[PDB]
Amino acid sequence: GDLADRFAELERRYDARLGVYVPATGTTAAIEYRADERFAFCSTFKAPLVAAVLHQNPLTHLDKLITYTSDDIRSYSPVAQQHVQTGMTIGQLCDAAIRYGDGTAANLLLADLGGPGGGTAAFTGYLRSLGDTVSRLDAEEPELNRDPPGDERDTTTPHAIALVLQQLVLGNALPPDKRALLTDWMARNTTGAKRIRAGFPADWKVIDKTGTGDYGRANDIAVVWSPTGVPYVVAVMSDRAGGGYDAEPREALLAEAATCVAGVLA
Repeated sequence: GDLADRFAELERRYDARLGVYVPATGTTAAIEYRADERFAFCSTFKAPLVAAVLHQNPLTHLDKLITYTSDDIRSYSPVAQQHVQTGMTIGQLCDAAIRYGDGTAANLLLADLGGPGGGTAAFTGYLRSLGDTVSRLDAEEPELNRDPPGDERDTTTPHAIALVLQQLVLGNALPPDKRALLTDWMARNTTGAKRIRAGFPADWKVIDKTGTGDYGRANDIAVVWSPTGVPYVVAVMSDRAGGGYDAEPREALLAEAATCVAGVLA
């Protein structure tokens, strides 16, 4: 009752909708708040996207050169903008997608996974293969960040995306080598310093992938480890849709939600 009341007060104070999921462990109950409501992925999908591309190919595929054109840049792409003439390798694209949320990098990874027409379906199908039957990606960048409130397109749920990230980082969806690549890129992003990371004490390890979008959308998905190595998965999702498409996202809402979780888990 206490935690639900705390999350409700966060919603009132930030004029926001908040979703939280933390899976159960052997000694802890699941934490859930709007955990089965749909929220836009925004860039959070880039973490399982990189997993999908790692999964389907040998490590040498990281060195495959991808060519692309200025026409492919229709989203914030601070890395891919600099390399149009030369192309980028798959590994470089993964790094860019995770560490900067480069949009074009994600689009090219989608096309590596499923071809130019089939990538969003292929990505969704990777989630299906991990037993996520809820989430859906229907558009690529930048449109996936812009669907109207209430539209199911390009959404996941805190519950669904937490269980996916759990399998990728704590489970064996990936072999150890590939899993370590994903976790290393996530451990090296910092877009997420002011989100879940800011709610956990410094002696807890945190790896994360953020997402930000229209309608004040701000998300973060993370795996955390206690100072003695005990892991938890934390998905926090939010929007401020009442302010319209240009509503300001509130990173501090996510930090506060994470602080609430950390207090329960400590």
